[PDB]
Amino acid sequence: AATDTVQVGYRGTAMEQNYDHGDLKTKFAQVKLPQSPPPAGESPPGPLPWKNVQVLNDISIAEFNRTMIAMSTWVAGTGNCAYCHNVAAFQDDTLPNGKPLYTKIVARRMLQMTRNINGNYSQHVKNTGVTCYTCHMGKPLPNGLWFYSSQTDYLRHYLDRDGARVITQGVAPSNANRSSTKQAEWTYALMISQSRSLGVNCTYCHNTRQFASWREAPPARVTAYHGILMLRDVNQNYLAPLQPVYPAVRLGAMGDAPKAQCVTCHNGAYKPLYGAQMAKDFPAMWGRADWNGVPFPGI
Amino acid sequence: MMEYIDGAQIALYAFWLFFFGLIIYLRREDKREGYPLESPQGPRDGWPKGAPKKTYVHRDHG
Amino acid sequence: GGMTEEEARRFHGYMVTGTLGYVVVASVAHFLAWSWRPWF
Amino acid sequence: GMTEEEARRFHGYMVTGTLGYVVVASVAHFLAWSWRPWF
Amino acid sequence: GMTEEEARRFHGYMVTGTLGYVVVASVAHFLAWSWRPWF
Amino acid sequence: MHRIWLMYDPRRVMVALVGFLAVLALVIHFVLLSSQRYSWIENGTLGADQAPVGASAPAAAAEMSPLPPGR
Amino acid sequence: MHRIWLMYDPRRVMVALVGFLAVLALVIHFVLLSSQRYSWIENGTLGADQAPVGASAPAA
Amino acid sequence: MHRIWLMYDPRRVMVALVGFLAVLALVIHFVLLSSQRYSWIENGTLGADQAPVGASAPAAAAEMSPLPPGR
Amino acid sequence: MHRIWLMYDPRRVMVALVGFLAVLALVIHFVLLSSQRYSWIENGTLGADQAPVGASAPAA
Amino acid sequence: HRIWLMYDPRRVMVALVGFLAVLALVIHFVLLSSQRYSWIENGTLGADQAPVGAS
Amino acid sequence: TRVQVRTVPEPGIFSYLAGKFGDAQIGPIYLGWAGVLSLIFGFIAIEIIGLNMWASVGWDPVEFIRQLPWLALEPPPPQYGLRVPPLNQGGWYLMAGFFLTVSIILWWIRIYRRARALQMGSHLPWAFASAIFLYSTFFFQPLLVGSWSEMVPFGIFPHLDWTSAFSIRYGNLYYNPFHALSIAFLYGSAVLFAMHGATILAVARMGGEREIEQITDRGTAAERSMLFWRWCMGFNATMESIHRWAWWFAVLTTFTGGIGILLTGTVVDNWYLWGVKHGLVAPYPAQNQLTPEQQDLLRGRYQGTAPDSFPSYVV
Amino acid sequence: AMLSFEKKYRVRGGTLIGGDLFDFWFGPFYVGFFGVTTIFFVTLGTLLCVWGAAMGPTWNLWQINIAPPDLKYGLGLAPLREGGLWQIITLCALGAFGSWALRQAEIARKLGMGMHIPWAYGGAILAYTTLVVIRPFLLGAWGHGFPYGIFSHLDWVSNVGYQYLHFHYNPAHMIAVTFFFTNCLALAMHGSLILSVTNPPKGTPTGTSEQENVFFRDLLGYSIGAIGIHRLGLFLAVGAAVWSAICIVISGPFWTQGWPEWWNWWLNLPIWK
Ligand SMILES: CCCCCCCCCCCCCC(=O)OC[C@H](COP(=O)(O)OCC(O)COP(=O)(O)OC[C@@H](COC(=O)CCCCCCCCCCCCC)OC(=O)CCCCCCCCCCCCC)OC(=O)CCCCCCCCCCCCC
Ligand code: BCL
Ligand code: BCL
Ligand SMILES: CC[C@H]1c2cc3[nH]c4c(c3C)C(=O)[C@H](C(=O)OC)c4c3nc(cc4[nH]c(cc(n2)[C@@H]1C)c(C(C)=O)c4C)[C@@H](C)[C@@H]3CCC(=O)OC/C=C(\C)CCC[C@H](C)CCC[C@H](C)CCCC(C)C
Ligand SMILES: CC[C@H]1c2cc3[nH]c4c(c3C)C(=O)[C@H](C(=O)OC)c4c3nc(cc4[nH]c(cc(n2)[C@@H]1C)c(C(C)=O)c4C)[C@@H](C)[C@@H]3CCC(=O)OC/C=C(\C)CCC[C@H](C)CCC[C@H](C)CCCC(C)C
Ligand SMILES: *[C@H]1O[C@H](CO)[C@@H](O[C@@H]2O[C@@H](C)[C@H](O)[C@@H](O)[C@H]2O)[C@H](O)[C@@H]1O[C@H]1O[C@H](C(=O)O)[C@@H](O[C@H]2O[C@H](CO)[C@@H](O)[C@H](O)[C@H]2NC(C)=O)[C@H](OC(C)=O)[C@H]1OC(C)=O
Ligand SMILES: *[C@H]1O[C@H](CO)[C@@H](O[C@@H]2O[C@@H](C)[C@H](O)[C@@H](O)[C@H]2O)[C@H](O)[C@@H]1O[C@H]1O[C@H](C(=O)O)[C@@H](O[C@H]2O[C@H](CO)[C@@H](O)[C@H](O)[C@H]2NC(C)=O)[C@H](OC(C)=O)[C@H]1OC(C)=O
Ligand SMILES: COC(C)(C)C/C=C/C(C)=C/C=C/C(C=O)=C/C=C/C(C)=C/C=C/C=C(C)/C=C/C=C(\C)CC/C=C(C)/C=C/C=C(\C)C(=O)O
Ligand SMILES: COC(C)(C)C/C=C/C(C)=C/C=C/C(C=O)=C/C=C/C(C)=C/C=C/C=C(C)/C=C/C=C(\C)CC/C=C(C)/C=C/C=C(\C)C(=O)O
Ligand SMILES: COC(C)(C)C/C=C/C(C)=C/C=C/C(C)=C/C=C/C(C)=C/C=C\C=C(C)\C=C\C=C(C)\C=C\C=C(C)\C=C\CC(C)(C)OC
Ligand SMILES: CCCCCCCCCCCCO[C@@H]1O[C@H](CO)[C@@H](O[C@H]2O[C@H](CO)[C@@H](O)[C@H](O)[C@H]2O)[C@H](O)[C@H]1O
Ligand SMILES: [Fe+3]
Repeated sequence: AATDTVQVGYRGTAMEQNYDHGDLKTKFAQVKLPQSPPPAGESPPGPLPWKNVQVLNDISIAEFNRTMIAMSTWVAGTGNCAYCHNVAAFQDDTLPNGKPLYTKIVARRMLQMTRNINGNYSQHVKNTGVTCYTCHMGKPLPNGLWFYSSQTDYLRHYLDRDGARVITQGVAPSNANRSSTKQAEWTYALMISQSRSLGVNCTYCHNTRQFASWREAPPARVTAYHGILMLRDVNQNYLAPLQPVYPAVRLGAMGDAPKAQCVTCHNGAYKPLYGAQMAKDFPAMWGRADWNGVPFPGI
Repeated sequence: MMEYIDGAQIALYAFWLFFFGLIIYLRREDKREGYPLESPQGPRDGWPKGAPKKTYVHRDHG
Repeated sequence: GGMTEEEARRFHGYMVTGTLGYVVVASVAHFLAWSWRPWF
Repeated sequence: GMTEEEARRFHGYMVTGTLGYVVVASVAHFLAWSWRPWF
Repeated sequence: GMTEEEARRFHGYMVTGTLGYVVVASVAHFLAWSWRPWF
Repeated sequence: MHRIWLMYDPRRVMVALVGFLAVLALVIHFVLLSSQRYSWIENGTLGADQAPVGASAPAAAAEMSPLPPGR
Repeated sequence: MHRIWLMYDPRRVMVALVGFLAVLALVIHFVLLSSQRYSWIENGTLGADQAPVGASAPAA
Repeated sequence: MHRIWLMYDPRRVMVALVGFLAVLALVIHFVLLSSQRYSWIENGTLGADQAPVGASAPAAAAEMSPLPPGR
Repeated sequence: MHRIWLMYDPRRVMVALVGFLAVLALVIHFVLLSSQRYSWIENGTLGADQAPVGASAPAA
Repeated sequence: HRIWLMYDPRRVMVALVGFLAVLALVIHFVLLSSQRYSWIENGTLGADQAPVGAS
Repeated sequence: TRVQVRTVPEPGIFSYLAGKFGDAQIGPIYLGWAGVLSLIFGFIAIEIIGLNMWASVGWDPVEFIRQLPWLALEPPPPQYGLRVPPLNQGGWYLMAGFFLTVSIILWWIRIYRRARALQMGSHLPWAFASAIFLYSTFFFQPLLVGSWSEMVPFGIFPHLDWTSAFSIRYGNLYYNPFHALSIAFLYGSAVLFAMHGATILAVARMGGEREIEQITDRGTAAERSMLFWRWCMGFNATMESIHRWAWWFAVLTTFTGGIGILLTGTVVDNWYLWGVKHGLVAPYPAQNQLTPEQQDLLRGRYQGTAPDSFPSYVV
Repeated sequence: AMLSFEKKYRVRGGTLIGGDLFDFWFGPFYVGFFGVTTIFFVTLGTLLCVWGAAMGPTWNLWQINIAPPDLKYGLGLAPLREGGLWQIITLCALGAFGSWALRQAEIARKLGMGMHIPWAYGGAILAYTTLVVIRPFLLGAWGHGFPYGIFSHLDWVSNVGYQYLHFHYNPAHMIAVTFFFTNCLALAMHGSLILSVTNPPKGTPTGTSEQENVFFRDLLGYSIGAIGIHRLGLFLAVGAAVWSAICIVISGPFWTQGWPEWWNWWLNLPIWK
């Protein structure tokens, strides 16, 4: 019933984050206790035996096996190789019936997506990085899935739209900015969603005396902006084109593929998994030559 | 053209001149009773000088 | 004023009869509701 | 204000209505227990 | 006002009613402790 | 028992009673109407076996690892 | 014990009694209706073994 | 000790007493109902060994924190 | 039963009754109009075998 | 003691009882909010299992 | 208290007089022709708003009550500017706004005529005219910026959504000096009525609430009221002139408010930057610093149109 | 100097503490013991404000900003340059505001008035004490108080509001605003009615209680009476400050989510859940 407070700005500005202490302990325990333990590494020699491996070309055979154990733990349950594979023939991309193993097709794309996130969007995920667990939480469906609805849905800021600014960078009115008050309402709706997705308030990213200011805002605002650019890449190039792959039970009413948003990783916390650092333990997923100076164990 | 001057600043000083004019008016009205003041050095009006005492006429029933 | 006791008996006789008649039609309403879609 | 004669007659009804209510509520609880016990 | 005649009889009812209530509550705690003890 | 009507105005108790019964009847209908099992205006034509039922305890480990929906 | 009805007016008390019981009964029904275990309008036809139960201690 | 009623009006004491006991009873029931261990409506059927117990301590990974970094 | 009109002024009763009935009827019509099955202004011509029905049990 | 001649016992009794009730509730809620003495959730723990603050 | 008198024949020479104070009829609550028309026009405005709100939940009467404070009758889309919009896209809004505005003006006339009929000064209709002035700036400022989309939506929480978004769009309304002045008069109105109400109740034992007698024939209740404030804070009003202080503080709330709205988006588009220009903004240490590459990277776009298609990404 | 009727009233008595020792006037001002303590706290607090301005970046009146300490100091007294100066000024403010209310009580007692004015002013002191004492104490740091600066405290109000995403949805804030707006209407209405009977159009008799009663009844549909309108004004103005105190003390100590999602209870009433 006590309130925890974190100061995030200068004295007396009231740039502060408030947390109900009992609720936060509960949410935190419900992450730590289910947090999956990682198997330890190895370093064997030799050339690769694989028949139909297309992304994980660059890691040892032991690292590959350890990765597959992690993926099943993170998406399907600790032993559930049958979720993706014809267990009689791991190289298959089809069932014995000939029908495609769509989960394996998706998982191959999810590997490329995760390497793209960790490699190209280090300005967002830094050295925490993401793994399959960050979205999936041990389950096939992440949180925060969204589909086409109406034209003015603000979640399309994370897909095809660009531009949320409404404030004028000058004293006098000009033709440079003709933003409506309705557009300020739309940005305000978008920004409530981001605040809720992280379990923070507006002062985490702004000094609300001037929402346009970057100098007065905490550095987290710059990280947040890279999160928008990352989601546009993730949605447009990886999640949305999987439309022909899924069964129709996964698709929206418009027949579109499920798309991600801030809450999909963050799940209401200021960092995903309260900043648990798992990606450093799984070189298969880095998309980098080194993780925090630790070099990639190539082949 | 004038950079520092702008219409919001012009409007605000127009309001200030009106507002101080209004405070003077109200303080004149506040002195229709109890003035001039008594003092050991003689009568005193303060500032602004009060408006005069005001006589009221009542509706004739005769 | 108030109620005289012979009026109170007359009123009570109606009031109790009305109450029970209401409960009777509510009983049939539950009989019909139960046979259409029982809740236990 | 009331007489003791009336208070006697009132208390008889009052206690009897309390008993009737407690009886019905006891049947209601045993039905509920039989359907879905809470311990 | 209150008399000594009222007061001594009233104290009998209060004390007996208080102790009766505390006895019923004692059984309720006996039951609760048997179901899910708190120490 | 009739002497209760000496204790209370028989004219006014009737207004209090009908007001109570009307409010209770409306409350129960609107509680039912908002439910899923008894949203009778949409689903009243369903037979009792095919009417909705609320979620149930898994009666098992609640742990058996999933399998994907067939493509 | 009927002497208690020389202290307190039956007119006042019987109104207060009916009011208290009606409020208490209504509070309990809505508390139960909001629970998972006893959301009887949706789930009243489930058997006792099928009805929800809150989470146990894992102890591990 | 009965002279306490010469000081305090018995008719009024009963109303104060019942009011205190009613509030206290409701406060204790709602405190217990809000707890994990005694949320008896949902979990009353659990055995005493299966009912929740508070932790001997909470735990964490060294890089995790429940609160964002501040100053 | 006509002595009941000695106990209640029909000037008062009928105004209350007409007010109640009008409000109740309007509520019922609008509850129907906003449903899927009885949105008769848009769908009144459909014919009973192809009017909407709310979803049968998820366990289907 | 003659102190009851200074202060009305009929007032002090009520003031004392009210003070004790406030103090008693404060201490119970302080303890209930602590880690070590949150007895409703953790009362069945043994004294060597119960929480202790950092050394 | 609890010795009320009750007067069976008519007070004014419980019950009320039917009669005349010259031109003024006494008895019924006065409407006249302007009052009747005001109620007709205003009723149609209320009906249009409510029927649009109720239609927006698909006529569902349960959702109409459940969702009521979120329901809106919403102004036209921005790209129409001042042109007539489609009926479902703000045409009903402008129609309700028109009838509401006429109804308000007819109510002002009704009040103005009644004051003159009762042979009273015109102070109340000019006070009401200050409130109407602020109201009208929610028409004139959208007009001056050139789009009815900028108008206030009819709705409990929706008009508060607009109030926040207006301050956001124009760069924090706290730095608008006429908003700041309007708040000073709003708070001052609470200060004055607290002080005055408490003053008159403090001398009510001495007949101080008979304020008109105390104005025309100063009693000891007036003298004690003046001396309390003179002894407390060094200056005082009179029993009359305290009502002038009251009148002006209330009137200046909405008058300075209206000027602040009319200036916004027409003369100043970012009030915080106007505050910086004019020296209002207190300095704080920098919370972040951008590199020159970030100054180009972190500029966004101004918000545009919503996507009118559902792209496939067939790849 | 004295009002032409004043000298008659300047008697001894009605003091609370000082007896006859401070029971005197200085110009128009009554002194008394709480006059002495008032001027002490006013002078100390003002000079420490001027010192806070002097060690700050500018003398510009609008930009001066004496800020509270960082939250890390909890309920301790911080270093003076780090916000301990704000804490001393806050104690001086409480001393001044309390002394002012007690001085008003001595003045009312000397004039034979009721205590309505001191108690009405207590509503403002309650709101101030909630902002700088009670809410910071419940949150566990004096650093939650608002900064002393003409615009910098508006930056604080802005950021506190957005700590709850959409502060307009705070239910106690909605009530407090309604009291403030209704008060201002009521003040315009009462002020206009008194002035318009006492200043009728030129060549017209002075109006009467009956005329303002007639007109007021046409405005609201009921007659409030002369004492009733002053009770109403006091109720509205003081109720506004009390509901203001409630609306801020529930924000943080008791509610910590966005204010919009507080309304989830209304959407889930069982008649329509
Ligand atoms: C003027 C020409 C230009 C004009 C254009 C610009 C200004 C327009 C306004 C002009 C107003 C009149 C000024 C004036 O000279 O007044 C003399 C009179 C004193 O009473 P009196 O009846 O007239 O005279 C009797 C006296 O002469 C003889 O009796 P005695 O010998 O016993 O008196 C001792 C004297 C000594 O005289 C003085 O000390 C004069 C002090 C004037 C101080 C003004 C400060 C203003 C700047 C503050 C900046 C801040 C410093 C911290 O009298 C006294 O003891 C003084 C009693 C008055 C105490 C006033 C206390 C402060 C009032 C509020 C201050 C503003 C708050 C925002 O004092 C007063 O009446 C002052 C209070 C009246 C105005 C209150 C207005 C409040 C508006 C609040 C809303 C603001 C919204 C934004
Ligand atoms: C003033 C008249 C009396 C009365 C006098 C009788 C008599 C006499 C008989 C019954 C009988 C019956 N009554 Mg009875 N009954 C009254 C009030 C009620 C109320 C009520 C809500 O108050 C109810 C639910 C009943 C219900 C019943 C049935 C259980 C039973 C079988 C007949 C039937 O179906 O009647 C259906 C009717 C209703 C549910 C409501 C209307 C009741 C009417 C006013 C009763 C009189 C008509 C009578 C039944 C006609 C046939 C019998 C004649 C002697 C020829 N009565 C009133 C207070 N009732 C019969 C019985 O026990 O048979 C074994 C029987 O012989
Ligand atoms: C995030 C939100 C923004 C903000 C945005 C705005 C905006 C936008 C406006 C204000 C305005 C005002 N704000 Mg601001 N405001 C904020 C912060 C504050 C704070 C604070 C402690 O933080 C306070 C005290 C205030 C206070 C005030 C008032 C001084 C002022 C309104 C005066 C008035 O009486 O209006 C109430 C009176 C009226 C609206 C007049 C109504 C008269 C008409 C005639 C009534 C007709 C009734 C009709 C017939 C009834 C039927 C209607 C139908 C049901 C539809 N603001 C922040 C910075 N504020 C206004 C202003 O003047 O700005 C300069 C304004 O427009
Ligand atoms: C000085 C600034 C303050 C101010 C002042 C003020 N307001 C005022 C006045 C004054 C001095 C008035 O004299 C005037 C008034 O009448 O007061 C009672 C008014 C007024 N201030 C109002 C509101 C108001 N004031 C506000 C604010 C303010 N008022 C400021 C704070 C606010 C806010 C804060 O938002 C509001 C909402 C109104 C109560 C009133 C003006 C009433 C008016 O114009 O009504 C027009 C008519 C309608 C809305 C239509 C009603 C329709 C009926 C409900 C239908 C019923 C059916 C009908 C009978 C059918 C027709 C049949 C015919 C045959 C009759
Ligand atoms: C409770 C309902 C409303 C109310 C009522 C009210 N106010 C009152 C009274 C009443 C009934 C008085 O009797 C009393 C009075 O005497 O009025 C003339 C007063 C009063 N209301 C005042 C102001 C005031 N009231 C406000 C609000 C309100 N007053 C409420 C809305 C506000 C707001 C909202 O901002 C202000 C500014 C004063 C004019 C006066 C009290 C005078 C007093 O206490 O004097 C002694 C103290 C000083 C002269 C100066 C003290 C200086 C400090 C030691 C240092 C500065 C510290 C301060 C915290 C700095 C703040 C800086 C700001 C930029 C943030
Ligand atoms: C699913 O289908 C794919 C091919 O579509 C099979 O993949 C094999 O291994 C890959 C490395 C290789 O690239 C690919 O060419 C293929 O050799 C995968 O093993 C699964 O196979 C089963 O389904 C096959 C299918 O395509 O439907 C089926 O193939 C046979 O039958 C289809 C008609 O139903 C006919 O078009 C094929 O020509 C025919 N091919 C063969 C080699 O028989 C497989 O049947 C057999 C015996 O292989 C299925 O395999 C099994 C064990 O059931
Ligand atoms: C569907 O179409 C609309 C309307 O163009 C697109 O909305 C545009 O982009 C939004 C982000 C923005 O908010 C909105 O103002 C509007 O500018 C929407 O995103 C969808 O886009 C796809 O379809 C576009 C289309 O118009 O058909 C298509 O646009 C290209 O092709 C059309 C001809 O079919 C031509 O008129 C356009 O100029 C052309 N634009 C570009 C930038 O090439 C999009 O194609 C591309 C590459 O953008 C479609 O986008 C995708 C990923 O399918
Ligand atoms: C979610 O879990 C939570 C809920 C939180 C857990 C907590 C639970 C808690 C704290 C529960 C508390 C329970 C409680 C505490 O008091 C319960 C107490 C209940 C009581 C007292 C019930 C009493 C009922 C009595 C009745 C119905 C009497 C009827 C009388 C009748 C019919 C007589 C009519 C006739 C008359 C009068 C004629 C008179 C004659 C006359 C006039 C003549 O003859 O003249
Ligand atoms: C969340 O957990 C937290 C809260 C944190 C934990 C902490 C909790 C704390 C601190 C709890 C403290 C509890 C407490 C402390 O003392 C509790 C004290 C309780 C007490 C004193 C109970 C007393 C009950 C007495 C009763 C029921 C008496 C009934 C009397 C009857 C029936 C007689 C009626 C007869 C009459 C009227 C006839 C009169 C004669 C007549 C008419 C005649 O003679 O004519
Ligand atoms: C069957 O009857 C029912 C049940 C429907 C009746 C019930 C109705 C209900 C429940 C109604 C509820 C109404 C509510 C809750 C309303 C809330 C309103 C609020 C809070 C409004 C707040 C602010 C609104 C403002 C400031 C609007 C201002 C609009 C203006 C100034 C518009 C002016 C337009 C003009 C002057 C002219 C337009 C026409 C032109 C000249 C442009 O020509 C096209
Ligand atoms: C739409 C309804 C459909 C379901 C059926 C409802 C059945 C209702 C049963 C009504 C039976 C009426 O039967 C009986 O009527 C008589 C008068 O006729 C009432 O009689 C009442 O008034 C008479 C005087 O006239 C008194 O002497 C008597 O003590 C009193 O009870 C009874 O109280 C009622 O029991
Ligand atoms: Fe007055």
